[PDB]
Amino acid sequence: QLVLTQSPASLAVSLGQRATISCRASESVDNYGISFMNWFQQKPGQPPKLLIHTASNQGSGVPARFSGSGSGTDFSLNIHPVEDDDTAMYFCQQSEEVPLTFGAGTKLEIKRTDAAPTVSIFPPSSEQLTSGGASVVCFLNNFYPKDINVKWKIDGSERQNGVLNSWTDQDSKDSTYSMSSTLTLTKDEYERHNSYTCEATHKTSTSPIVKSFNRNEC
Amino acid sequence: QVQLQQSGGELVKPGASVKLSCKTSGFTFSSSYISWLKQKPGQSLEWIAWIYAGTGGTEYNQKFTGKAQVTVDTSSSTAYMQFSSLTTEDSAIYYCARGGSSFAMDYWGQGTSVTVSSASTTPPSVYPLAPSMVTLGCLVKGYFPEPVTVTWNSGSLSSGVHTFPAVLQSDLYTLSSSVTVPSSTWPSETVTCNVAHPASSTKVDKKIVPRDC
Amino acid sequence: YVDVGPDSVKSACIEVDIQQTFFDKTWPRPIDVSKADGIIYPQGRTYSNITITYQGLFPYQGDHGDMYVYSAGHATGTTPQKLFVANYSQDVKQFANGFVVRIGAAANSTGTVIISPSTSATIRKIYPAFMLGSSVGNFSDGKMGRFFNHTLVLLPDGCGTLLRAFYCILEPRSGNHCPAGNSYTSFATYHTPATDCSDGNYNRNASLNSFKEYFNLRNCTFMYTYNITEDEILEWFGITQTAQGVHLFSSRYVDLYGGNMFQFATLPVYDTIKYYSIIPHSIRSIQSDRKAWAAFYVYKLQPLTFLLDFSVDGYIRRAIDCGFNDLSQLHCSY
Ligand SMILES: *[C@@H]1O[C@H](CO)[C@@H](O[C@@H]2O[C@H](CO)[C@@H](O[C@@H]3O[C@H](CO[C@H]4O[C@H](CO[C@H]5O[C@H](CO)[C@@H](O)[C@H](O)[C@@H]5O)[C@@H](O)[C@H](O[C@H]5O[C@H](CO)[C@@H](O)[C@H](O)[C@@H]5O)[C@@H]4O)[C@@H](O)[C@H](O[C@H]4O[C@H](CO)[C@@H](O)[C@H](O)[C@@H]4O[C@H]4O[C@H](CO)[C@@H](O)[C@H](O)[C@@H]4O)[C@@H]3O)[C@H](O)[C@H]2NC(C)=O)[C@H](O)[C@H]1NC(C)=O
Ligand SMILES: *[C@@H]1O[C@H](CO)[C@@H](O[C@@H]2O[C@H](CO)[C@@H](O[C@@H]3O[C@H](CO)[C@@H](O)[C@H](O)[C@@H]3O)[C@H](O)[C@H]2NC(C)=O)[C@H](O)[C@H]1NC(C)=O
Ligand SMILES: *[C@@H]1O[C@H](CO)[C@@H](O[C@@H]2O[C@H](CO)[C@@H](O[C@@H]3O[C@H](CO)[C@@H](O)[C@H](O)[C@@H]3O)[C@H](O)[C@H]2NC(C)=O)[C@H](O)[C@H]1NC(C)=O
Ligand SMILES: *[C@@H]1O[C@H](CO)[C@@H](O[C@@H]2O[C@H](CO)[C@@H](O[C@@H]3O[C@H](CO)[C@@H](O)[C@H](O)[C@@H]3O)[C@H](O)[C@H]2NC(C)=O)[C@H](O)[C@H]1NC(C)=O
Ligand SMILES: Nc1nc(=O)c2c([nH]1)NCC(CNc1ccc(C(=O)N[C@@H](CCC(=O)O)C(=O)O)cc1)=N2
Ligand SMILES: *[C@@H]1O[C@H](CO)[C@@H](O[C@@H]2O[C@H](CO)[C@@H](O)[C@H](O)[C@H]2NC(C)=O)[C@H](O)[C@H]1NC(C)=O
Ligand SMILES: *[C@@H]1O[C@H](CO)[C@@H](O[C@@H]2O[C@H](CO)[C@@H](O)[C@H](O)[C@H]2NC(C)=O)[C@H](O)[C@H]1NC(C)=O
Ligand SMILES: *[C@@H]1O[C@H](CO)[C@@H](O)[C@H](O)[C@H]1NC(C)=O
Ligand SMILES: *[C@@H]1O[C@H](CO)[C@@H](O)[C@H](O)[C@H]1NC(C)=O
Repeated sequence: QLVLTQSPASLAVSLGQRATISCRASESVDNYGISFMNWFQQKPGQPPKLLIHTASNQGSGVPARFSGSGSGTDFSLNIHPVEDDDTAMYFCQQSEEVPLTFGAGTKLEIKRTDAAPTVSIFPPSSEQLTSGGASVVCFLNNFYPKDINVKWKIDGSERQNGVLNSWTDQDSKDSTYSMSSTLTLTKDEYERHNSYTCEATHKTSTSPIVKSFNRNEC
Repeated sequence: QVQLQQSGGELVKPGASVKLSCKTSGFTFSSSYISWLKQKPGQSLEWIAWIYAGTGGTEYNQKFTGKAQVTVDTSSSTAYMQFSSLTTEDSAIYYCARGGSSFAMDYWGQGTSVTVSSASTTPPSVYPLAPSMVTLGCLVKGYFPEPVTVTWNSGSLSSGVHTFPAVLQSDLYTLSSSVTVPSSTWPSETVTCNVAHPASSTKVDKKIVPRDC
Repeated sequence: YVDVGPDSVKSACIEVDIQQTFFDKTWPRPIDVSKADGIIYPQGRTYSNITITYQGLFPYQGDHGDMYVYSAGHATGTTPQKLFVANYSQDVKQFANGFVVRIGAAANSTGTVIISPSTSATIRKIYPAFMLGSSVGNFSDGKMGRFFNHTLVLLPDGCGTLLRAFYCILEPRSGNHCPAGNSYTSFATYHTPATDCSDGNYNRNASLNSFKEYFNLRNCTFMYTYNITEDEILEWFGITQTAQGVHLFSSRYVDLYGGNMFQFATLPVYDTIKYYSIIPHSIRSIQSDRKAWAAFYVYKLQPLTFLLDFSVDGYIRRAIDCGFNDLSQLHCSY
């Protein structure tokens, strides 16, 4: 019932600069200056980790670059100097009223120089072809920024159906993103075309970054 | 060290019940709060309930009243949550954390994955992806439920690995995994994809061999 | 059962500091029945300008009773902090035949603020709160004072402008400092004058809300409200129980200036009340606005023979506890 609205939904910061996330409670969390407001960090595939409790007290072992402030309805989490491992989700969370509620979260991304994707295309394996299907897989690895668009072409014509895309979260060391795209056909339709092409548009180049194979050519 | 060890993931049909456990170590159980929380992929966390281990006193999110019951066994420092009348909306990761009331949750379990579905368990098909560095791949297709675990060369090859989040289409998951290795390393030496699917009690090792033409 | 409002939504209880020694004062106010202290008026028939012998429930002459005091809570300047109370919640007493209560006797005179014994202030009347029931025991951490099953709670509210009486199950809550939670010392009620007691806006549920922070109210058979006119006049309050239920007595309606007690409510409580305790209350004021609150005195009732002297107006203005000594026995025989 007590609602916490975080700002902003996401933000990108360079190494060493300040990140500022704010949380606003619908009603007052403070009790004459002491506010049961907590902050958490969550990295992918991991449980949350406590950063700050009671608005401004640091959790045990939490680096000093994470700091919390605020009272009443308004709180903020400051990260400075930001480090590359700080790419994560950050949640505020109040412990004053039942039910305990979290904010919807802020995604913090690290800014780095631009990096063009490394693109690899793979024809269907013979193992899969013996089972009657045929998946073509494109990997687009270690690029920045995250915005990328991938089109599949089959004999020059675009193909949208049968496409499954997956994105990693920002890497905690090199600050890049990766993407995987799988185009699945039946075996019969696969052998009725020759040219299979994975095309990526990304800010690191004017022309799309293609990758192709011909079913005949190995 | 402080440890919250949660029980293994479960797949259950709608209407069934599950009992999750959380075996704790390394701190005084009898004087701490234990909370249980729910998190769907891509979403924030939802607090379900807490229990004060010293008294057995509980506080529930009224959204979950009638479906969740938290208990403790103080002799083994273990917290439990019984979930009943499960719906597909109950599919999520469930955490136990030490904390509750005004105490911030400072230690967390690793999470227990609960899938509520009528779909049948399906083992993955594992397909090798073969084409200076060279990128190799592993396509893990057509399995249910999550998770599968993917390693390369029994975990000894971990740098340059990108394992991508599974994508669900028509009640079957597909994921892929790429590994990039120096070209002097493959195919002169072995690169193998190791795929475990615990829900179907399946482990697949797929050696990546160069294509024949 | 009755709807008594929402449960508290607070994640925890207010921390409670128990310092009995600040509340152990000798402010003696013993029963003097020659001034009709502690007399419940005989029920069923009135008397006028006559002296009679009567068997009923009376306090004994010279009884000191038990004294109870409420105090301002901890505060640092403009910030209230822990509550500050005596150990009353752990001191469960036997109900027996009931009791009468002297309320507000010291009001208008100069007194101490308790928490700050050197700070003095004009004493103001405060109403007592009671917990009564037929089954008691201990909280999980071993502290005494837990009432099981249906429990009668008499709880003033609205900055002394109403009295609440309810009969519910008291489910101890589990948050920090709550009776089934971490670091429980004592339950208590409180109110915050700055936000609860400005003019024209008395919070009629401040005390109840603070009670609901320690206990969930469950399966409540009734919750009655009685409005109180605000003044500094001393009054007497009484409570007995018969097969017809629990009877509440007051001097306020019929004998406001003379103190005779008359029944104003009968509560549908038919389990035998065997135990009671005094619910501590702490006033969450800032330092510079602490008040002194008058002590209240409780005296047990017992079946005794009294000579009762009724004035022409119909009121008892003098009595004699006949069993006090041999001379009092013969006085009662005129
Ligand atoms: C501060 O402290 C005070 C305590 O000192 C707290 O006071 C408590 O406040 C709560 C509100 O939060 C009150 O709860 C409400 O109680 C009323 C009581 O109303 C009486 O009349 C009801 C309707 O009356 C007519 O219609 C019925 C037929 O339906 C007739 O029989 C009557 O004769 C009238 O003609 C009546 O239904 C009620 O009966 C209750 O008691 C009997 C005997 O125990 C039971 O059989 C009943 O089941 C019931 O318990 C009562 O006598 C209720 O009406 C309220 O319920 C309505 O609102 C709810 C809110 O959603 C809803 O869930 C209910 O279903 C119900 O809604 C329906 O009825 C409405 C009214 O007719 C319609 O408008 C509506 O559209 C819908 O159809 C609610 O339970 C407590 O009574 C009150 N306690 C005391 C002692 O005063 C206060 O909360 C504190 N403040 C804070 C901020 O904490
Ligand atoms: C209240 O009750 C009292 C009795 O407890 C009444 O008081 C007294 O009643 C006696 C009855 O004998 C009155 O005695 C009378 O005295 C006069 C004057 O000497 C005499 O002429 C009569 O023959 C009779 O003896 C007496 O007046 C009366 N008062 C006192 C002080 O003794 C009383 O009347 C009742 N009513 C009241 C007080 O309003
Ligand atoms: C809660 O606080 C009260 C207030 O101090 C404690 O009450 C006191 O307890 C002592 C010991 O039981 C009493 O002493 C006894 O007095 C009688 C005479 O009245 C004497 O005969 C006994 O031998 C004994 O000395 C003391 O009178 C009493 N005071 C009052 C005002 O009740 C109580 O013990 C505390 N309880 C808890 C659980 O903390
Ligand atoms: C604290 O001080 C207040 C203010 O003086 C006291 O209130 C006053 O109490 C007296 C005696 O109870 C009241 O006098 C009575 O007035 C009625 C009015 O008709 C009269 O019939 C009686 O014979 C008697 O003279 C007075 O009205 C009252 N004043 C107010 C404003 O309420 C109060 O008693 C004091 N409290 C203590 C504990 O001493
Ligand atoms: N907050 C507060 N509430 C009070 O009720 C209160 C207070 N502060 N401060 C002082 C005080 C004083 N109350 C009382 C009660 C009775 C006697 C009394 O009976 N006097 C004694 C005199 C004792 C002596 O000096 O020998 C007597 O019995 O004669 C005195 C003060 N009462
Ligand atoms: C009266 O209250 C007692 C104490 O709260 C109740 O006894 C408890 O009941 C619960 C519910 O099954 C048990 O889990 C506890 O172990 C019981 N405690 C004891 C000491 O027996 C009792 O049920 C209540 N009686 C009625 C008639 O409501
Ligand atoms: C409050 O009263 C309700 C009944 O109105 C109690 O709920 C019942 O409990 C019994 C067990 O004694 C169950 O068999 C029933 O199914 C419950 N419902 C009804 C409608 O009877 C409840 O236990 C009481 N609360 C407490 C704390 O005693
Ligand atoms: C409650 O505690 C008191 C004091 O510790 C003890 O004397 C009493 O026996 C206890 N009551 C029960 C029912 O255990
Ligand atoms: C009690 O007093 C309040 C405050 O003025 C009033 O609204 C309410 O109607 C009164 N109730 C009774 C029964 O007199």
